[PDB]
Amino acid sequence: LRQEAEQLKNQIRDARKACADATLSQITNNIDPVGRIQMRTRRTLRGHLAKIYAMHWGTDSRLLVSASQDGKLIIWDSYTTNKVHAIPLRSSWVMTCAYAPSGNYVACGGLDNICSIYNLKTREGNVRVSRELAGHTGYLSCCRFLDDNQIVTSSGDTTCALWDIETGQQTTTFTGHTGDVMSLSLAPDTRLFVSGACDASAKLWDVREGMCRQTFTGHESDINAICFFPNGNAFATGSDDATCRLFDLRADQELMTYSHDNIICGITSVSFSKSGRLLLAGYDDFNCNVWDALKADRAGVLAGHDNRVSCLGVTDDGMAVATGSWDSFLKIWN
Amino acid sequence: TRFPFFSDVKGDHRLVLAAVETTVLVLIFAVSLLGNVCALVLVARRRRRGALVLNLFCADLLFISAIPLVLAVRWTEAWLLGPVACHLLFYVMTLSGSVTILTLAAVSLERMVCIVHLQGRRARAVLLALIWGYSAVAALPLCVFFRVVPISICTLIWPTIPGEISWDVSFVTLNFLVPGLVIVISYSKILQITKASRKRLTVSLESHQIRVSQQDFRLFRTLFLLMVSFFIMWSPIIITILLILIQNFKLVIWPSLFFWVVAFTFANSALNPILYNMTLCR
Amino acid sequence: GCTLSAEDKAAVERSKMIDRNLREDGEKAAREVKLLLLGASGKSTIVKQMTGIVETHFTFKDLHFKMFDVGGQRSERKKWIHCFEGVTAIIFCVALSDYDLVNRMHESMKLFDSICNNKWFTDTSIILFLNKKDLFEEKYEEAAAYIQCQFEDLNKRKDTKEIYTHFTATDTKNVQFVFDAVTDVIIKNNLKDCGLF
Amino acid sequence: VQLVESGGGLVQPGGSRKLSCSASGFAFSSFGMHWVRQAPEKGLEWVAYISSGSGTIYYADTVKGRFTISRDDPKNTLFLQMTSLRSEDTAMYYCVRSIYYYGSSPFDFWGQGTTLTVDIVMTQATSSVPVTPGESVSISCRSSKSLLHSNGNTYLYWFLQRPGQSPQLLIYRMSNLASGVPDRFSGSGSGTAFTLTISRLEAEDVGVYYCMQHLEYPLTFGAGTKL
Amino acid sequence: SIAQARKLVEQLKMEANIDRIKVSKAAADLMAYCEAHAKEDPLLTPVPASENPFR
Ligand SMILES: CC/C=C\C/C=C\C/C=C\C/C=C\C/C=C\CCCC(=O)O
Repeated sequence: LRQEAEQLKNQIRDARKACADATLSQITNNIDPVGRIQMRTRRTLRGHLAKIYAMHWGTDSRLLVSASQDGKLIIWDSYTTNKVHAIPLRSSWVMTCAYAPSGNYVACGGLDNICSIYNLKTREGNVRVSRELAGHTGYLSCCRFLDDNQIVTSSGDTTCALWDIETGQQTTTFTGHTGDVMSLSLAPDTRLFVSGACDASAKLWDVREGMCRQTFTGHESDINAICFFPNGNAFATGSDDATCRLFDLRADQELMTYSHDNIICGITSVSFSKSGRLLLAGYDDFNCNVWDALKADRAGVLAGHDNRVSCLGVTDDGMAVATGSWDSFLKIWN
Repeated sequence: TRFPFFSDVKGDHRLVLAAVETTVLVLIFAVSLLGNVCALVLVARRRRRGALVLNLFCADLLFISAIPLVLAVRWTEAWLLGPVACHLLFYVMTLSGSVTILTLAAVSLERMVCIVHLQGRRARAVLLALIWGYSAVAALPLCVFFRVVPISICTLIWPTIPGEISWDVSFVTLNFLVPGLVIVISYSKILQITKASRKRLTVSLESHQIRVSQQDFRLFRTLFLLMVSFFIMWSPIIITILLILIQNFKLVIWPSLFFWVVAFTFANSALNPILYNMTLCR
Repeated sequence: GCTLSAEDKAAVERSKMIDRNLREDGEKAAREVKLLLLGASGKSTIVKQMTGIVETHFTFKDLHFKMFDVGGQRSERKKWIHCFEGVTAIIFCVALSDYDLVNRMHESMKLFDSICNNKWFTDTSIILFLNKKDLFEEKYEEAAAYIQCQFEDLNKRKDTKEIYTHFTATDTKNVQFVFDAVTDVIIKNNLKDCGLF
Repeated sequence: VQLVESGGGLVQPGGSRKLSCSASGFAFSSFGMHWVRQAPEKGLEWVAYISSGSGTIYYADTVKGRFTISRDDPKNTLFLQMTSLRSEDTAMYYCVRSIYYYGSSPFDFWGQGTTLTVDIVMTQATSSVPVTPGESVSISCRSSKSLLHSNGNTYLYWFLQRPGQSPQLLIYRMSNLASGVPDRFSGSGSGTAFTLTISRLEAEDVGVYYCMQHLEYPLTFGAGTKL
Repeated sequence: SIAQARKLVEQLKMEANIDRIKVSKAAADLMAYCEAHAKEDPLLTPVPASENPFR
């Protein structure tokens, strides 16, 4: 009956408690603090006329794609603040965007339950739709390219699906969440990915096998953002209860919590740095926060914006940080 | 037979009489400077985040720029400073005032046009450049004939009697009556549109309708105050201009009258920040 | 700038053309009137005369209207309702023939309290529709005034928004009333933009 | 993607003649268009240029004033108006499409060509090289000044013109390889001296090779190396 | 419902079959990566302005 499930859930907690010998508070005591760090808006990206919910950095750390409610995808240069491309979307209700690792495609999705892939390099000189993905009952919230012809999508129907662009059909379907799935993050080796849901829980998936490896709890509110550590052995979680925390895949625990009494708003986007000792979180009180990510102490504030910060992103070389917001502006910090 | 602008032999209690003028001028200058700097910086932001008033808040600052020279001229008899200053001191005032009036009229016209065509940058830019371009072409007769007769009193001397009166009528009509008629017509049309729309909507419905009276009263009070504020403190300068014209043609003008009127017109630069950008709570 | 090459100048020209196209599209997108349709409840009857997000298009007196139906989104509204922050008006449909049954009236008032006092639709007006009138006639004016006032009082921010109420007026009134409410909302919006209030 | 040209023929000197190019198969409204002519003697000469939005127009300092370039984006047609033709205007005229953003290929496609019968210096010391297939060849050309801009871009382009065929882009910005070109070709250089290296030469590599600079207008071509 | 319960308990048993390691070792391995990559962080350590593409 259901007694075995309760006993197994109790014993997995007992096994979890048998490994927590030292939390991530006493291990890092002799380490020098980062200290106060200041970033200035090197570039401001104007051209959007509505709320921005998603931005993605290119692989070359120069190009950038952003989405907004005006039915527009804009590709920026970010060095000379030019606009490489402007892609009009059929559905103006978009909440996610992606950039292919090869630089040949971009993806978008939202309330229309449709993931669209656009070809950026055609002989005709214009960007056109290459494939449309259908099969999600709920609205899509995140999409990330695995390779040139493989994408993973997260929707609001408590499911995650692995697609094949060539045939336009679901290759693998990931099920097991009891709430709306909000965020996705791909591992550096592109063999695993983590998923955040509105059931206050996140779990690790396997792309090849197609089944969940482990699940992580601890939050008491819906998860909004997720991202791995650069080494791929850890990931950070953002939720609406003003708390960010870090989980370890090998330890299957929660390491440190990044919270403060002055903050009561929710976290919308998170992102690490190149070395991993700088976690950046976008909050709902109109300013980003910069965290030590190893001592749970704030070390910077990005207060340039005048509305809710919705998306964050660092470059692959770590040279800059791009943030979007609900005031239709993107700012490059360095 | 020369009218001594900004110059009188006060005598008597010179300390108190000049002290009152100095206090009034200093207070007006300081409050106008503060109001306009804090009403221009807080409109720079609005142009920074999304989208005819910056021109007003710069024109009245240019207006109060002249206050330091008037305060110096009020002391030490009549016009110790050189003829170079006299040529441009009245030009800057007659330019800033005309630009202010034209800016008020244009703001009213654009407010009316925005709600008869419900909900470019170059058009507004060239319109502003034009208002200045006309006011600078029209206020030249003040700078050109402003000679300094020998005590020496700096009085404008006009070559011909028809020339004296023609510029006066051409500068009162196209600078006070046409802008005033435009502002009155625009705000009357705004009120008509609002009242008609609300009657049309309230033909079909309830005890909170008395709360619509508060809402309508607000707009009407605001529009009435903003209409009559243009006439209360821009009419005295016009009536003093005609009074000068009348006394040049024909029977007396109070010696220090002109300075006090100048002061009441100078109050425009302090006030317009409040009546056109009153958004802030305090 | 003299420090640019020829290709950089051509790229800047392309970026300027893109900017011009974006402005010329946003200008045309600012003349759409954005309506969000909600209910529980006769919404089909309200749309009859004139998968994800549903839409509808219709023209009345040179105004182009967008309606959105959210009945097909079987998810919690706390995640995607902020996308509609900025609509001209919110249409709400309530059927009067549910006062004595098990009670849809309490659910309707709870939904109204949740949507009218929502932290995002603080400045968005609510167009309120009593759909059922013939069925409600069976088991009058005092009761209708009571229900109207009862639905009206839930407005917590009683100053920044107005709740226009109709009594659908079987034919053709439904559109005209929405046109009058949209015109009034646009007019009062401009006074806020210009500061005339 | 196909450009068809018309307007050529025989014209008496001192007259006028209009050339038209009909674009088809691509978004002509987002491409800038050049005109490049070729005399019966081996060589290339840039003539004119019109921007994507018709806001920028350039000419070479030899036909400026008497030549007019225009486009009609509704009709997808490019025009070149030529007046007072001299005896030195006998050339084979080509239409070249161009798009300019970060990472684009500005000289990828050339037209079929039309015939009419009536500054930085790029030099190519080599004129002809006898060679057999399967042997690697190196083609090098020098520049009057350094082509490396401060932003890191070396504006050098490479073109191959097979006999009885239109020129084709191979290397753009002196490093990158054009699409549809086998990886046998490779480009290299440093500031002033540049070289083009071809490995495993095949029977389709015969032709004339030109190196073109794009640092500043007017664009200048090389002499041409025959293989 | 019984099939769903059986699938859930099988999935949870598979999730409970993975071994764990000491949290101290995981923290040490996490901090070693940060200690060995601090030189190439343009945000943790400011870059010279000459090598800054965002001047
Ligand atoms: C319509 C704007 C009127 C005045 C500009 C605003 C403030 C400046 C006030 C007065 C201008 C200075 C001196 C008066 C100028 C001419 C008066 C004597 C000329 C005359 O009427 O014959």
